[PDB]
Formats: sequence, C-alpha cells, structure tokens
Amino acid sequence: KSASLKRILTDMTIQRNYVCQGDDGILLLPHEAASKISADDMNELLTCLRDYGQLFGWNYDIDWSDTAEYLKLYALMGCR
Amino acid sequence: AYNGLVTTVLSEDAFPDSSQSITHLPSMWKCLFLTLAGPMTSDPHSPV
Repeated sequence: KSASLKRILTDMTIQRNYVCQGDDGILLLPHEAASKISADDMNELLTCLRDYGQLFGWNYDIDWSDTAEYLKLYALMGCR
Repeated sequence: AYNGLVTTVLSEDAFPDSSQSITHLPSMWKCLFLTLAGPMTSDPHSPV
C-alpha cells in the first residue's frame, strides 16, 4: 500500500540484502537507506512481514532498530 | 457504460518506472501486462 515502499522492494534480492543462519537473520535494505520514512515504509514493511509469517505458522519476531542482532553479538553504530 | 462519468485508467504502479531499461527482466513483464490490459480500460489516452 505504499508507492515508495513497493519501489524499494523491487530492486532487492535475497542473495544480497539478506543473511540467513539458523533461525536468526539480518535483512539489510537497498541504498535508498537512511532516508527511510518510518511511518510509511519501515513500519508497513514490518506488519506485512509479521502477517506474512503468520499465514503458515512462522511467528516472525521482528525488532528493527539501528543496531544489529545476529546470533547474539550486538553492535551499535559500527561498534561491537 | 459509464465512461464520461467515470473512466478506468491504468494504475501508477502498473507502469515500469521510467529509469531502468528493458534489460531489467521483471520490469519487462510489467510492460507486457500493461499492453494486454491496455484497451480494456476506457482511458482515451491509453494508446499512448
């Protein structure tokens, strides 16, 4: 439901922009980045993700913030 | 039966964005579906 949000997804693959390991994983967006409308884009991308996993049982637990959690090694602003 | 009061047009997400060329493969299918559903609409500028 977002013109901008749809545009961002099209240029995004899964070999790039996603790093899978175990049950964890980091989804790093395409370079139309910091300039991201949290009201329109990044929250509407999340509710369409958390309802996507619920239609087949996978209770996705998203927690977006500008740190990064990847198999329990946090890092904030380029610093572990 | 109601063109002139309400005219169906193709959406603004129907179109491939005007940047990338035809080498972009899923940007080509949005032009293929746009041609098949072209004259189904009642826009008079829909040939262009």
